[PDB]
Amino acid sequence: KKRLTESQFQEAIQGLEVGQQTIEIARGVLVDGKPQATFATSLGLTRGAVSQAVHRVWAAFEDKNLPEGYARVTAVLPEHQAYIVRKWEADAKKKQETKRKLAAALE
Amino acid sequence: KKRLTESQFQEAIQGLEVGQQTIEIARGVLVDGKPQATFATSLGLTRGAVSQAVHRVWAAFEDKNLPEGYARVTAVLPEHQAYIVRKWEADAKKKQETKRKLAAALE
Amino acid sequence: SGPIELDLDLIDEDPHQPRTADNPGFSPESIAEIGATIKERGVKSPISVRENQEQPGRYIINHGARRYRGSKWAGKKSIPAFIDNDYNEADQVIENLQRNELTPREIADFIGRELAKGKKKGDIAKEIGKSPAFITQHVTLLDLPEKIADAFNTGRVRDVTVVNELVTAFKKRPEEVEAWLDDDTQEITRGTVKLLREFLDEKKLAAAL
Amino acid sequence: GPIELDLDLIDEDPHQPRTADNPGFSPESIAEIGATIKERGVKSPISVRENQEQPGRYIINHGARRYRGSKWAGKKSIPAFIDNDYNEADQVIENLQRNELTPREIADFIGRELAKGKKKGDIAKEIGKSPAFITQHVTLLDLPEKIADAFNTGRVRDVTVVNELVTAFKKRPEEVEAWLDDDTQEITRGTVKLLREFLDEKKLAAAL
DNA sequence: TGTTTAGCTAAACA
DNA sequence: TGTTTAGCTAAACA
Repeated sequence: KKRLTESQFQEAIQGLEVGQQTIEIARGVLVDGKPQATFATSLGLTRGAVSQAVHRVWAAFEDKNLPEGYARVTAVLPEHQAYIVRKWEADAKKKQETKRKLAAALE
Repeated sequence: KKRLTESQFQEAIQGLEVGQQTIEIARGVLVDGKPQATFATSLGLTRGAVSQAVHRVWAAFEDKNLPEGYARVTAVLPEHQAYIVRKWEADAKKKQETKRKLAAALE
Repeated sequence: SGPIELDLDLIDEDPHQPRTADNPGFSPESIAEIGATIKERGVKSPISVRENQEQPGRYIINHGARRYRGSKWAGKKSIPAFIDNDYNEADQVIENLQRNELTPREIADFIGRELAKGKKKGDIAKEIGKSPAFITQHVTLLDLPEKIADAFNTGRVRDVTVVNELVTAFKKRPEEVEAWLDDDTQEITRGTVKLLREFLDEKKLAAAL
Repeated sequence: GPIELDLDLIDEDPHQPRTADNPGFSPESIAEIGATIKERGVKSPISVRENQEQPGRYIINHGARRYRGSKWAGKKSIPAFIDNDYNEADQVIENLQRNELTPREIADFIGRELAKGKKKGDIAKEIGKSPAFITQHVTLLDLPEKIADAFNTGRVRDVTVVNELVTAFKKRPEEVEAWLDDDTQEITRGTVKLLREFLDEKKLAAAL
């Protein structure tokens, strides 16, 4: 599934505009590994509410987890610009493999 | 505040998964040029519901109005390549705004 | 032991000179700047003139149009010169080429005029002391597809070798090349063109498979 | 007219503003002008001064290339005239009007004049250029390390772009260095322009 | 008067 | 049992 550690979770909700209950639900599920239905039953919410709550935090996490100096972008582009964006991505994932394999080689 | 011709409207709702009321609201506003508050007052909805209804249909239109080869792409890029991809989108949104006002002017 | 001062009023620019009026070295900045140095320090590179056969007492510039204009703007009556009556059009091309004064268009147009005389690329190359390949590259410019032409004239692309690369690409996949050019923000360079070709090859190969 | 001088009585000026690796002094370059000189002769006579410290010999004011190409053609002599009032700035002017000087050559010439206690004002005057032209080339004398690498490996050659890059780097160095550290990144007026736009978009979302 | 976006339901879906 | 997305509100904002 999707699981986080408490520290990973901490970082995801930092400056996220979300209230108590979403945090409670997400920590329950992502961190403590509790099934979403438990919260649905106990807070009297639809299974869809709970799914949405988990999803907010999980997305937040993926956004903060992108290497610094990088960003997700999404767009609708001419074919030619499509190609370029794809070529950029490849060259970028290579440079991160060299950054990763380098940290790993030093420590 | 922006408008569709009958035929542009029809193309936007073609195969769009939305109910009658959204269609009725959108037609009123985008085709018949009636203000959204009319519908809010008459259907007893918040101004935000009606704004959302209009927005669904308007989006649908912009999606169908793209030239061939255009396509949503997602990537994780170095920040400055992200900027360019965003600049590309803007310049492209402008060209589609010119394409729409021209179809409508031929009609 | 010297050149000789000639009155400017007895000197005329050659109207078949290979540089065109829109040459950047004929810009008001260019001429006013050379006027300035001429006023201060004098003309220290004397110009070459021939005697005008059809109009006794008057001269035609072989080389030195710019000094000649700059001399006027500086307010000079005369200009250092010597006479060389054995100076033809190729000599002019050569001297301008040696100074990197000719635009790609100017060179291509000079080559057009020689072709139009029934001369052969071989001998046009010889007469301006350049390679067959130099001639060929510039010949491409004499008959450019419309959009590539616009790009070249508006100066979006200036390097004759990139223009060559563009035309090859456009001969194979024109509508795509035109879309690429129809984007005002697209810089045209060896590298951007390279990306264009890579893109085209990615399409060709989903065209057959 | 001008007068034929023996080549072996002519020496190049060692303070000439073009340096040995100037592209106009390349073997092709000389071979090409040699070729035209063999065929048609030198039709733009060179300027020399009399060598005060070595009677009967001459020093080139302008025409080093014709002089080399005259040798390559196998000539005894070369058309010339004497102008004994021809200084270093006159050389810079002549070379600038022929676009023969590299940005580095111009910067280094400006370095030498500053080192003599001349002021930008007067260096500008004496080569008939603008104070802004002097400033732009001064930037090249002390470039940040990575911008220097780019300039000397010839990734960027245009003095005005190099200036645009340095300005960017003075305000946001880390970012400018990351940009340069990408081997695929073309450096041009336009790419740099996009870089600046990007940086300005970030400063604002720093205050937002 | 219209926009935005966390948060809720419903209900089709796997 | 969890995901998705039209459709709704609230309520700050434009």
